[PDB]
Amino acid sequence: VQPLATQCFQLSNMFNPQTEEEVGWDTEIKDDVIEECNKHGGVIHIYVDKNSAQGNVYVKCPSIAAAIAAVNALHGRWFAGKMITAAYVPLPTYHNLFPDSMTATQLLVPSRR
Repeated sequence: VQPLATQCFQLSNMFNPQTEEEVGWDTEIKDDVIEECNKHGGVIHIYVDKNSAQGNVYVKCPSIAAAIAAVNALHGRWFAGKMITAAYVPLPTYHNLFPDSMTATQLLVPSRR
């Protein structure tokens, strides 16, 4: 919505409310946005929630530069019969919700796509 290039964003189409029937299913959806973010500028935090209304996820980078290119790549894709979107978070509120993920000194890596 607004010119707030923050180091964080949320997707809205990565799983469905009736499509989980293994345990461990976050690992792949997590791996996927790890690819995208890595190919741009890396990412130091991921949270795939599972009880979202519009498939929301929560991702955080070391630097707005990574966020810029990552969001720019992510929104406008097609999931399996949906449009991918992302939006940026309000940093001055996000930093209060994740008082710990602020310090995240460790770029994650994938396991398997």
